[PDB]
Amino acid sequence: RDEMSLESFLGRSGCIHESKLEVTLANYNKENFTVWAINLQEMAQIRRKFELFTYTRFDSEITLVPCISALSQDIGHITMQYMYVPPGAPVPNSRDDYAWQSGTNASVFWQHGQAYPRFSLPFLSVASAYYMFYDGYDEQDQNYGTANTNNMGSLCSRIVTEKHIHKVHIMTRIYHKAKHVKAWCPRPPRALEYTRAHRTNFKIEDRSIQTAIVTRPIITTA
Amino acid sequence: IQITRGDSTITSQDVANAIVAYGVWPHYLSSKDASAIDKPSQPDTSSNRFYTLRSVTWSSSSKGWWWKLPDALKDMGIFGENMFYHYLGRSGYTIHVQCNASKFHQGTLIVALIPEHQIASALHGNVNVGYNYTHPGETGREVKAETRLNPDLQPTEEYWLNFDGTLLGNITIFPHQFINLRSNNSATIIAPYVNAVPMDSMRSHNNWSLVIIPICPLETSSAINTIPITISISPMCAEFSGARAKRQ
Amino acid sequence: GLPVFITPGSGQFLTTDDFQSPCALPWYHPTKEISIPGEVKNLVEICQVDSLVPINNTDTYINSENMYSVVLQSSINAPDKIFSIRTDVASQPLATTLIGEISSYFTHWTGSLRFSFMFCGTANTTVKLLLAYTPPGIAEPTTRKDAMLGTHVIWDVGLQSTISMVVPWISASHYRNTSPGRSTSGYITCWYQTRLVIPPQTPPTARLLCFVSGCKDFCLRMARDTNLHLQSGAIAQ
Amino acid sequence: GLPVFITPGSGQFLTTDDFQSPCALPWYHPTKEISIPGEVKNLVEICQVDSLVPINNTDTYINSENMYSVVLQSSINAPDKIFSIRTDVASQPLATTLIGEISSYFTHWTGSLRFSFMFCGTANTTVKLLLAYTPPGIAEPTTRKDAMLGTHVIWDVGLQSTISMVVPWISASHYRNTSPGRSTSGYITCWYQTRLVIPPQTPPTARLLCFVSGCKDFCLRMARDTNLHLQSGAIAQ
Amino acid sequence: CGTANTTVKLLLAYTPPGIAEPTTRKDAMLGTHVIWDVGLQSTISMVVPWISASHYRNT
Repeated sequence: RDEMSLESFLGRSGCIHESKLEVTLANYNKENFTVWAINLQEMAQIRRKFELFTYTRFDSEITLVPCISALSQDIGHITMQYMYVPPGAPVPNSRDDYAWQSGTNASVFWQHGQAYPRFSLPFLSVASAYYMFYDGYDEQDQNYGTANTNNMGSLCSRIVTEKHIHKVHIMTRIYHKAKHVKAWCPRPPRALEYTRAHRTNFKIEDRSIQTAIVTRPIITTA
Repeated sequence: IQITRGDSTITSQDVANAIVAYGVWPHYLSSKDASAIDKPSQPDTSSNRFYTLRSVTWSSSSKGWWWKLPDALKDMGIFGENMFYHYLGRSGYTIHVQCNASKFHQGTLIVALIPEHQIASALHGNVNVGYNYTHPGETGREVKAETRLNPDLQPTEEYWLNFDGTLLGNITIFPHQFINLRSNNSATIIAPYVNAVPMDSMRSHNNWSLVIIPICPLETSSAINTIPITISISPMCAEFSGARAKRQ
Repeated sequence: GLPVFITPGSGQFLTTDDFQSPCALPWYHPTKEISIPGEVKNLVEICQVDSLVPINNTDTYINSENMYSVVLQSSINAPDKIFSIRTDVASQPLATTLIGEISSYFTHWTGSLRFSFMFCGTANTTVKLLLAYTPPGIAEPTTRKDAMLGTHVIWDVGLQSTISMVVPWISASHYRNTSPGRSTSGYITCWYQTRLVIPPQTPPTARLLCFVSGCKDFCLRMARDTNLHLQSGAIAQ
Repeated sequence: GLPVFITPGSGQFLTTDDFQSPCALPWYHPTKEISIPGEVKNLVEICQVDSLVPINNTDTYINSENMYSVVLQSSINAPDKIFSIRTDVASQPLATTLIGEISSYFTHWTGSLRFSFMFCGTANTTVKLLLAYTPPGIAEPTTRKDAMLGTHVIWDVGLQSTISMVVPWISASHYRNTSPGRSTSGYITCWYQTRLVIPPQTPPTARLLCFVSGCKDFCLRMARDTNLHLQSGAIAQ
Repeated sequence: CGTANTTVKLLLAYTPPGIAEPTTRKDAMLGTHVIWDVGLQSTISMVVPWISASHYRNT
């Protein structure tokens, strides 16, 4: 039954986020940096798996797979800077924001031809577990469902080089892996398509409710 | 037999063939798990008694009902006041569901206690459930066909989807008990506090959610063709913190 | 310093690897853990929980609680055979149950399943139902007689509203493929040994429920992606 | 030589890593260390030092030592409520104090705070001040009565110019976010139980000071950049 | 005095001296009371305690 352990079921790594960055000539800063609030609910397959429990706790392993594509004019050598901003810390909003050189944040530099970047994160919440579901409300009595203690921080990325920029595309697949997993209070599996993040909503406009249950003509014939 | 707890006492509880949610018995917050180091003490048997809600009517067309805890007891004497005059609180419960019927009635109920039962909104689009509707109080929430207000605030009515996108019939993964009229006529669940933190704002977060779905429709040849479902809830090891002045 | 030789595979990122990695927040001391009731440690725990089988999966009852029950008649002219279902964990209707759902997340399974039935009738309603199992290889029974000639149970409802029967593991190989088979699957058939008998002033019909869970010997291997959930939507935040 | 396998992450520069590195001045023997008084080893040491709270942070006294004191009246017509302040370490006015400043350098905090008061009056000036704490959740008191109905202290100034009261840690989670909350924050309110009583030929008013420090149980976690200091200048050398 | 198949749940409540008798089922159950389930037990007793300022009270 070893392969049926939580560690085996949830501990597998998957692509939780695709991050694309394109060199833009107009302004140096522009919106060249990319910021993403870490969330494992974006991928349905991954979501349904975790939503099999009410509360989960685990450490993380982030692996980054950079994919550079040069349309033309070389620009082969470019240095990438991936940064992790902890929960509550201010996120960058310009390619040259101070956040990029702050020491409270964690950054990893990657130049093509280098091994894929990788680092670990400990259990981040202020609570003892992450909420897969939340029958509660905000302090303002709004945005019910989402939990503030569940914040996991942000993954940021900026092109560090300066002018060698010749309009090149950067694809960064982000792989996450739950380590030392623990779960509480199993729930029935999700039976319908997801429609919103942080909401169990299932009703879709102008479409009938469709389950996994396949109907048969007569119950006397299997 | 009868379980007399406090100044309240409910007859017909009988033997102890009840279910103990997740196998854990309601307990007082241990100092090791406590949030603010430890509190000198929290012993108060005052809120530990039976609050019996009004009996709901089970008819041949009833699709379901659900209450949320602690919400349902927000207006029940001591417990209600306690949770209103304190910032934080935690509590377990002893839900007791029983209905009066005869050997000439047939039907079956699924009585489940769901942790973090996050409801899904009725409409499509970027809508969400509004505070007022997930906090119906002791009145509970009945599955109705009639149209209601702030529709985009209303929760779903799809009971067979557990009100949250899962399949009824898998709802058995939660602590529950079936009530097969021809066998038993009551169920009992003793649930401990469940959350990712020691205590919480009882006002904003409903830990448990009591659901009751008629899996097998009620049928009978009696004059009145409906029977009553009586619900008695009793707080277990209730604890509170951050007390504020009352009657002000 | 120390002579080393690099092995084929170095620097590669194998998505199923298992190596250490530097902590990005080395100084941060994570929130202590507290005692939350209901810790799950193995999926087998979920598979041993009886869940209702949508036995009546027809178009008429498809999206209602009626798909979970079968209606038993008291009239002398109701066909002998009541309902039938294949025993492969991943086949319909079993598929959408707890054990079926977890099974769809793997490729190989093995073990025995436990079917339980509940009579949703009146306290004075009695009947004798014949529950029969048919091993893989042969086509499901077509008459009450054929059914009772094989392994079965004459369940007398009056006085006992519940009964369970265990479907054994019959296979060539140790584990079998998680995908449903017809010739390699068993059958569970339910028959009227007698019709519903009732006193006066009593509902002429009564419902029947069906549950299923795996046994101690139930086990899964080689995880894959469930096919019971297909996400082709926005998932807009 | 020795077969090795390179792991994902090699050669990367993680700004929070912790590895050895060659010494650039291997032969240099650094100056010996001498005994300098006042070694600090933990920031908690700084947090346990009482510092004045700029209790009177209005536009009138904003950049003067008057922002650190409150003036008590002896006249019968001064409003019952004297001053009020939230108890969250990072909220104004506490923010700019010692413990507030160090707290702004982290994201999570926990523990009890210790408020101390000093009566800057005359040796013959006496008065009874009501110091009350209000737990998070409820709006700060509005009348002397409401205030004394909760936890409080009737501090009689004559004969004891100082007094301290400890605000306990009341929170859902173990540590709370370092950012100020209103509904999740407590209140410290000061009221006149009696006005200032004085003999003849004596200043009709007297000042009041307010201090704050953390207790033994005070603690911080997950360092971030203080927001109490924003550098948008040259810093020309 | 019902039939052997007749069942019901009656709420028997006591109200101490000083306050006016309850007016709603809820108020009644918020005080001392008993949810007596008739089916299976045709009898039940409850004891009204002695609550008085003086030892004996006027008849």
